[PDB]
Amino acid sequence: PDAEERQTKLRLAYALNAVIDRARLSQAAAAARLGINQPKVSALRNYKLEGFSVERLMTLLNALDQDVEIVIRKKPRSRAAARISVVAA
Amino acid sequence: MPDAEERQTKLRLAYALNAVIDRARLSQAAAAARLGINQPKVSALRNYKLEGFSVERLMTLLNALDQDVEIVIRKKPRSRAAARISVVAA
Repeated sequence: PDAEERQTKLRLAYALNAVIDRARLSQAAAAARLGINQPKVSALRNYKLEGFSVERLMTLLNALDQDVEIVIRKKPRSRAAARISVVAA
Repeated sequence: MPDAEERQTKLRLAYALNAVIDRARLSQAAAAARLGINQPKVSALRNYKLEGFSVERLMTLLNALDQDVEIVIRKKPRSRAAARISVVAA
């Protein structure tokens, strides 16, 4: 579970960083748009995620106009473990 | 915004977890054993006292109850003012 959570954070941060890339925003513009510290943006850009919660990453996605829908489903009968995944739509 | 949105997400995730416990017809003791959390933590969950749980932890507990958690990231619709976090039990 400790592993899954860092993996979830890394995937949300990848999505976040990709949106920032597309938007062609500098770190200064990104900081402002995201409503975070310039120290906080540098960490994000460097995948230093120790001070970002999964919730925070999702709300930063929202700040860049990305909806986040968390869908909860029973695992297939024909699968042994349930998982958290991060998907683009 | 800011803590209010987080509280809302947690409540929705907690509803989804409680609903899974409900359908599985698990006792509090059985849910404690299944989730590997102590009975007082199970009691908190049933009572929506969620200060002790992270969003991340609620997703982990959902997985322990054999629920997949798919986090879908979408560009918001043009005529909605702000993007949001939603929770759907599918």
